Amino acid sequence: PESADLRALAKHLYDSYIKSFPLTKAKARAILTGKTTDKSPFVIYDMNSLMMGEDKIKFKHITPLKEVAIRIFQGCQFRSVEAVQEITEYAKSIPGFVNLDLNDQVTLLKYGVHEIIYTMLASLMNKDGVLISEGQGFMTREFLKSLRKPFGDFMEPKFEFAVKFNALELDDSDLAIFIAVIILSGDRPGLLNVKPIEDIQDNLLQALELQLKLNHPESSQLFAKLLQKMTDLRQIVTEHVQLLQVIKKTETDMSLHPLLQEIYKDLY
Amino acid sequence: RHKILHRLLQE
Ligand SMILES: *c1ccc([N+](=O)[O-])cc1C(=O)Nc1ccccc1OCc1cccc(CNC(=O)c2ccc(CN3CCN(C)CC3)cc2)c1
Repeated sequence: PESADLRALAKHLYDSYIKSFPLTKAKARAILTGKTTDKSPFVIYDMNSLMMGEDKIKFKHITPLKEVAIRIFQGCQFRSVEAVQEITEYAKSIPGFVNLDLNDQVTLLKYGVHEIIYTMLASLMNKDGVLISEGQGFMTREFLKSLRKPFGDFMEPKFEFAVKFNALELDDSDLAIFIAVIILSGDRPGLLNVKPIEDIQDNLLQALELQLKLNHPESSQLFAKLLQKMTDLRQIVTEHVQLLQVIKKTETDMSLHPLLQEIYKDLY
Repeated sequence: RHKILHRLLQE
């Protein structure tokens, strides 16, 4: 009945999610578990294995024009920039999003992308590390932790969030709707027209609720657990944003990409 | 301004 419209929304978002994000959670998991006919990712657990992995992961393709912790961070930065492009394209596919006031689209993306980046990282992560370079590399958690300050502390809170978030066991079809809900948050600072945002989000949440009922019938109040994580994640992103503004000012030899600057300026 | 974001959204 009304369920059917919600199911079609879910499916439309899935299809556009698949087009927008080349590396899905399914593909990432296939890789992390070895349930894949492709070669196993090169493991980077220290300085020397980074040097050894450079061909497999194409690490020199980051800087066609430095210190290690900086080089790793620039790699992370490179992908983040592309993540913002993917998130932005996906946002345009959300019914109603592009009819919003253009300053509101910007505001929604500006605050939303970091929250989504955390969920994207979770798909790429286990307890011990993160998939990099389109699944061709695996950088260990302890190697990232062992980097000098402030770089040593950058990735770890995302690892912490990921292990908890991954216990929910969402798939791509869930994630597609969850991500739509994050973007269309009517309580972002500086929004002009809260109402048409909340109207869309209301439909997305209903879609999310039904999706989780149907896709995870054995998981009682997964919806509730999911919304609580979404709130936790806002709080967490505040500290992520702080650390970058710190790094931008305190590290001279590292250039922060202009797009990333746009999204960190005047934020919390 | 958010010039790049604007560009990504409009195009
Ligand atoms: C990291 C640092 C800073 C920010 N920031 O907002 O200022 C963001 C991030 C970040 O979030 N990263 C991020 C977001 C979403 C998804 C992934 C992601 O990251 C992945 C990651 C995390 C930690 C370290 C790395 C190191 N990456 C690399 O070394 C790397 C090497 C090569 C490439 C691409 N290269 C090879 C493949 N070719 C096909 C293209 C050229 C990319 C990364 C990554």
